[PDB]
Amino acid sequence: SMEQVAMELRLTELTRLLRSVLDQLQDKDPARIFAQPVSLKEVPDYLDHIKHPMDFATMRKRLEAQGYKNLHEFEEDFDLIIDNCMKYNARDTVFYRAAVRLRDQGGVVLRQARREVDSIG
Repeated sequence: SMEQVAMELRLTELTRLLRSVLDQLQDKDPARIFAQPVSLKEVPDYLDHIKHPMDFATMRKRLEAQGYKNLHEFEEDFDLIIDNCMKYNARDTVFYRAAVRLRDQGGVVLRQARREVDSIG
């Protein structure tokens, strides 16, 4: 149907906007602490601690399959990146500190992405 196509076009446009949002957020992590999944070879107990691991590569795989239906879904995954890190790592670590900086900086980007996703429908 033409309606299904129109909905597909909206999903595609959302996907384009989310790809740019994701690039911008990832630039706020120049150390690449959040680039890839935590390795179970190197942190074999990780899943005892953290129930829903997340990282930028995994978000990127989801995005390219047009797997985010709305910005809320995408922000959920971003918040998991930050929130997992701040639970697993202590306050006095380079990891926790990188999460705080990503959160603070990413908040700016997301504040305007919310306006763009609303505004452009």
